[PDB]
Amino acid sequence: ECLTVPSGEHEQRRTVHYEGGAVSVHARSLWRLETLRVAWSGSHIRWGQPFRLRHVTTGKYLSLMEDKSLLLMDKEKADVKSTAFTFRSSKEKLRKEVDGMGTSEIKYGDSVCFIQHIGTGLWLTYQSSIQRKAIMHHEGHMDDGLNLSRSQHEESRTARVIRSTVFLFNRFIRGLDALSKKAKTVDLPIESVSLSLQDLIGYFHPPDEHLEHEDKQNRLRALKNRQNLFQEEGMINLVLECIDRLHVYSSVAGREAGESWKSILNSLYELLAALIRGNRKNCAQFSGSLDWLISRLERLEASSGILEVLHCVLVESPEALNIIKEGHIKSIISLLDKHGRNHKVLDVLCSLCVCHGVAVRSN
Amino acid sequence: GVEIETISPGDGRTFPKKGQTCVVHYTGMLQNGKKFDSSRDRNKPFKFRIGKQEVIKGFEEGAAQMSLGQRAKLTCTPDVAYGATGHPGVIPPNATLIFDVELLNLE
Amino acid sequence: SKQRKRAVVACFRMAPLYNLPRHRAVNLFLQGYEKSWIETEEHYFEDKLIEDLAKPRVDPLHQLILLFSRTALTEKCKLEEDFLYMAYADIMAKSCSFEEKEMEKQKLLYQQARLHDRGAAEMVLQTISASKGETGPMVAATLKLGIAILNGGNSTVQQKMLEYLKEKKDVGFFQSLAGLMQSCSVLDLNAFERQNKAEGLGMKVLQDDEFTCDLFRFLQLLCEGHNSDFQNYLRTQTGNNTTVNIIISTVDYLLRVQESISDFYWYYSGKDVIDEQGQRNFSKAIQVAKQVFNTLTEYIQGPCTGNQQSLAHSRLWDAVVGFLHVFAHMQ
Amino acid sequence: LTEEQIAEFKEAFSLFDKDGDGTITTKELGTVMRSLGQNPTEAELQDMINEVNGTIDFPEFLTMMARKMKDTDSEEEIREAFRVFDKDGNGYISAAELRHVMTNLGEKLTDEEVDEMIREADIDGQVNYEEFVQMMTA
Amino acid sequence: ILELTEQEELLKFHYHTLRLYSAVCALGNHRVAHALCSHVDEPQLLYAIENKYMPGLLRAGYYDLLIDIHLSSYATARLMMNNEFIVPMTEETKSITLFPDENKKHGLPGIGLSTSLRPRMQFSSPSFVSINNECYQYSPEFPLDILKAKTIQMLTEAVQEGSLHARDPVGGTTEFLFVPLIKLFYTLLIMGIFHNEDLKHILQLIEPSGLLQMKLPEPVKLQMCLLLQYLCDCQVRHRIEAIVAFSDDFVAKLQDNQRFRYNEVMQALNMECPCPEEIRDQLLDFHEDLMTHCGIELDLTIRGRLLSLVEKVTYTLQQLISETMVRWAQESVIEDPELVRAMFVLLHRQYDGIGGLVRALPKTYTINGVSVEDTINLLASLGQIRSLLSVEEEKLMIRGLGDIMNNKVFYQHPNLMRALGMHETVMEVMVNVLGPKMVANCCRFLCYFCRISRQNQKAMFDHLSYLLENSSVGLASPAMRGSTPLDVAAASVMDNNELALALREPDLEKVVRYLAGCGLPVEGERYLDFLRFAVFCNGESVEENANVVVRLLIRRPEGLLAAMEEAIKIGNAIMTFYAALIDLLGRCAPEMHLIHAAKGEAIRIRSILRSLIPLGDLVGVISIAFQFCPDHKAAMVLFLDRVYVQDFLLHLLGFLPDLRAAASLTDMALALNRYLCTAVLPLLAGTEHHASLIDSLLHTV
Repeated sequence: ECLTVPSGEHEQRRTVHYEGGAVSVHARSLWRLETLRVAWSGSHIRWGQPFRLRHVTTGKYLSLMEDKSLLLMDKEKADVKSTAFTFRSSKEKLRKEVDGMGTSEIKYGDSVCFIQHIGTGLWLTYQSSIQRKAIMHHEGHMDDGLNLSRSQHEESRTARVIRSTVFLFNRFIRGLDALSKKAKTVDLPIESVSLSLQDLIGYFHPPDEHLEHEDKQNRLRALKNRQNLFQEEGMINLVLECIDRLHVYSSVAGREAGESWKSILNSLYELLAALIRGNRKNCAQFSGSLDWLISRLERLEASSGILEVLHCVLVESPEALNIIKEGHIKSIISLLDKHGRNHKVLDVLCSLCVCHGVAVRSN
Repeated sequence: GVEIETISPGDGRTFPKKGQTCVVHYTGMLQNGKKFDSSRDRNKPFKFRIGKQEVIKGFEEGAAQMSLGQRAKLTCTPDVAYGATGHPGVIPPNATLIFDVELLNLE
Repeated sequence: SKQRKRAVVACFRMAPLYNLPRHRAVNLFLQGYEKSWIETEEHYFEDKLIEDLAKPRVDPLHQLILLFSRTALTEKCKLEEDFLYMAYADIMAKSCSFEEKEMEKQKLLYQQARLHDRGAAEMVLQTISASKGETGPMVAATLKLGIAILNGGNSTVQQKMLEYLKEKKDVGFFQSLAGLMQSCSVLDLNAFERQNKAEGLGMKVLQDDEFTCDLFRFLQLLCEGHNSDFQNYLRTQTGNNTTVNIIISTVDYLLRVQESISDFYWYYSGKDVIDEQGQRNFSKAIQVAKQVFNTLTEYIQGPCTGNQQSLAHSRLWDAVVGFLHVFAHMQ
Repeated sequence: LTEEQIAEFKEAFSLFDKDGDGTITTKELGTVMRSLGQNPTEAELQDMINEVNGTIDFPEFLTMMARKMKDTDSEEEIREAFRVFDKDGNGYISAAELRHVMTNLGEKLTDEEVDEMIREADIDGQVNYEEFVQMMTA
Repeated sequence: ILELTEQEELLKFHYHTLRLYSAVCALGNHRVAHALCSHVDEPQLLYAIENKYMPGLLRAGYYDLLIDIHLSSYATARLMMNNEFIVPMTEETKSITLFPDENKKHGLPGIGLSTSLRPRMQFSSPSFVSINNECYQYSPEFPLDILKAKTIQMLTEAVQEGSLHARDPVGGTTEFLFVPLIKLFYTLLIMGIFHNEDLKHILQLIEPSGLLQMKLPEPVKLQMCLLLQYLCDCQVRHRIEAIVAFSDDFVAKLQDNQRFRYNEVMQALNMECPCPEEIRDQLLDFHEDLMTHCGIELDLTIRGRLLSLVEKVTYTLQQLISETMVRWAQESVIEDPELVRAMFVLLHRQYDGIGGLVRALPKTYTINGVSVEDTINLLASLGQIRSLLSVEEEKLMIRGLGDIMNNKVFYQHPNLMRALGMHETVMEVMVNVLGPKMVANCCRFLCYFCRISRQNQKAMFDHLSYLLENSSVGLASPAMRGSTPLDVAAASVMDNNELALALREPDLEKVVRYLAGCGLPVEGERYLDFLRFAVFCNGESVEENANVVVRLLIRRPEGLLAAMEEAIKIGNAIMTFYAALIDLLGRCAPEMHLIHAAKGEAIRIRSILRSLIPLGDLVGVISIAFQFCPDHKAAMVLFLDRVYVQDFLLHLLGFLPDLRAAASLTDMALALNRYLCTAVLPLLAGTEHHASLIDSLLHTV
């Protein structure tokens, strides 16, 4: 069983639950142990010295607000006695000033770490469908013995990339929401978006062909780990909505700095191709929104990106093919009759015709 | 409906009868200059029993006229053909046929 | 009983010898000839096969072993069946007076250098980690290949496996071994009684015991010869992220086998005439408990005192007390 | 049920079946049994009809006529399997030879079942097999 | 097309239109393959065979069109049946010789004896004429013999000029020369074309004992490895047809010998010694008899026949495979791992020939010469249901199953159905439907299938752990009796006591978790009806299911006895649910091992059965007897007689309305015969009930 924070778009992401099972491997079960000191912050974590926790995927801290509840709040709000915790091996209430990395106190695999708040002395314990909420309490149950498992390195890497990307794209979506209703001004990042976006296309880059089989499989495993975490944090939906709100005018914002709109749509469709191309899970979760792609398919300027995403979805999940129907296929044949002779349109029709091994005869 | 040119005549008087099976070699193509079927192609002479109402209507109307060796051209009206439905895959909706039928034998 | 009455009735009822129109007898001959005649000795061929393959460019047997390693290194979340693998692992396991006795020792050492030059250590040590917790026939053939190489307590193979596990630093392998021991068997409580009642009316218990006598034999042979580095590596597992202490896990399996032995004993404590089924089942559990005691000798044996301490704080002692309460009354 | 018997049952059914779905009508039971040569009382016929919507079909017709055949098979085979032994033709088997003819193959169990025979078989000693029928066939 | 070797974008677009034409007609769409015989239009393909100047992409494209229009459907249909080996027992089958006439030589596997079943093909004609149901027919036709001679010619020319190592050949590289050509030659060899004067020519083109010993690229020798595995399969077919040819002459002499023995021991003059002769005479079935005869042959005059024929079934193509796959591994270090995996399968297979025969004997099966047409008809319907595994469709499935239902061979040969594995096929199609009338006919076929023999019900019992995972389909429906997957898991237990014992408590935990999901309906009684089949099975309730089911229900059975007494005036699902629950709780704790012995556990369980439904059940007994009314009272009889002297019995005396309705009816006409078996067990107000019984014996005058 583990700690968590609830999923996407429920709050604005402030409560605390538990859950066990398969939410441990996900992204939103991640907490970063900051300290008070700047200097020698990377000392060994000792029994009874203060610590904070930080939600690594949204960017908020575990600040016990004793007026109300056990919330999640920002850098500008959270202060020391509200959130400085301690770790013991017993549930009792009986150091601070060192330099060096100090005394190697707490293990990961062999540690029964009871979380004890400092200011109010409350204890992180659980209440009584498994969304078992944890509560701060003066006494506690017997089974508040939280054990510790560190993350890996690259999961911490993808985790911080998640909140960086979200904190940039909500700015970009709010910029489009401001500049789209009324005529402007309001600052809207473009070169930050273009640099970050070519970076994320580099980050989900497929492995090479010219590589040893062992390192290629390791690279492909790390790739699937990255795709799976951006699925379970909801990047596909976010990028999808940004592609909606960009695909209105055809080149309102500053038209010297709104001249990168073309390659930003090129990069967003290429990145949407990149968050799908391996996983059957992700294009299966994606398969609800397929008429969206096929409706934007005939927009004559981005049809390369829509078609590559559509092909990379239709190959690698037979669950997508049962949603697709006659109007969509007729639209793709009309795409063939608008835009000359592609061979990509016929690869789409070939993969739409047959699944993995199961053909589909009415289609 | 059917409008027949004589491409090569037969004798003109030995034209078929009900209860007979005619042995033809049809090589039928579209109005637009494109070929769709040919019984010259797989080298099987197509046979059909008149009166049992097997084939499309204009083909049976034209096989009533031709004689024992007459080659003709059965340009069929599109409502006498597959029709507003068309044949699903070969003949488009509301298409015209230009056959080429060389009647050979009777049974 | 009850249905045996109807069975004895049906024995007289089945009066036609061979009326059997013409071909039901042909069919039953066909099944009997399948069963009791085709299954013979063919198996001179294994060493002939491998001496036919280990001939020089990379050798054919290295092509084969490298094929199975590249299959095991991919990502599937569930291993295949691989009748190819299930055949060639059985072939490579079938293919392994004093001066004559060191000659036998030296040819066994050659027949294992025949494999573990070509990376047959690493394909075993991979195909165990790849099958996550699954106890299929795949893992059975991999363990029989891992035993058929270490069979004399070879030390090039043990050092080869330890250098492999310290390079490609697998938490998957020790995670996979603890996950294998998590099921493996019990003896029983009641499936034997149900098996006995079914046999009594209509006319297993250790379904896969021999998998456990492969697994703990494999864990014996990695430490036999007093590899204090490997005996310590099964405990502390230094470089990897999350260590799996395999020795308290094998203590837990010994405890589970103990309690199932004791609660087979309490079943037989009053009836006092042990049947043939009770003997054939009971010795079959005795071998597994004997085997896991032999492994716990081979972890401790060269006095690696950290392993004695880490085992002395385990639940060994409840299992030893329960074996004494079995022993006294059973003897 | 044999080759010939199941062939005959399917031939009689499919000859009395017309529409091609595997269901004859309800009143065809006495007709198909008298085409097969069986004319029982009407109560057994009504039980067999109500054991089968109102469409008498293939499956349990096969099963019921299997039962009707295996009754006569029970009689004839419990006759002939004891006609194998007891060479003077009376049904009186001695108890020692009952021990001999009971420990057959197939079952081959221990002194439990033949003790079950000898504890209650009627022994005077010659044993008639009607006591064995009424004992062993429940 | 020949000009198009330099216009590369038009080349690649037409290569992908060929890929779409070959990918649309994927796995048996004949309604589409006739329209492609309009477009790509047969002798066009015969011209794209021949051109030594077409681009290699267009050459592989037109060979994949020639396969996937006219040949692929029947090639896959015969590759499905190549592992079944079923064979008649006619005199043509008995003339199979195993060995070419007293040599030491192999058959050279172009032998046309091949007396197995091997489903015949139909090529329909693609003429664009009459509505005649030929568009949905078997497949389009093609000139077979023309292309047979053409592929022979192209192979002879390509080998006799590619062994010269030109810098020419047809697709630039040698891959486009051989890969499509050996591919079409392979799918032409499978279909039983190439009669004996073409097989010998072909093998002389491969064996000489050539094509096999050249220097070849990877996919050429991958196709050749598949071809050569087919040659080993024809070796196996010859071997097994030969061994059935031997069995037909061994078994007649064995029958004659044992009935000769039956005569010589029938007239036992002296004596024991003849009592074990009657013992071996009268074993369990013919299976133990044949195992006994082969065992006594294993440790007369007939023993020389087996001891000689087994040495004739020692078995030089085997040696050339086992040499050349090694040579290809040695010389030419192999990428493309499918080739290595296909290589060592053959290297293993040519050594483990006894093992291949071990694998292939429990599929061969014999049929008398009458049933041959019906086995072809059943097996063509089964090829349809095999082919429909990888996809409007439901009508083909229904008509296939419904025609399988009506064959003589489906009952005369119940072992052939397990040998075909078609229960696993129909199960897998049913499962592939699930995440309609399709499933309601598939479950009906499976429940039909479990009742054709008792040992067949074992073969369906090895799937019950999965078959309960889908159980929640059976709900409020008319096609819920005899159509749910739950009903298949129920009808795979019904009669057997062995299969009653062999199931486990997690399966019963699946059923009781799905019954404790029903804390409200109609869905509860079907899980209860399965538990009723779990615990009881012959009249005597088996207790190692009864105890576990009672434990899992006494967690939460889920007042209540007056709540069945509530809802008479509301609907029938609640009443039937409480009757099924009281039946299920009524089918445990018998009285042999309760009165003849203080069993402990039996007493305890019986007390737990006391503790609920606490003998105030008599209102729910009596209030039925005047007014539903047939069966709920019968469920209460099976609770009260089993769980719970004649003073309590004389409290309960009535059935005067049923005795009075002899001339009224019409469900009362089926309750009257319902209680003529029910109140017979409570034999073990007296004048009034005696008068009512004598009046019923006036209704039974």
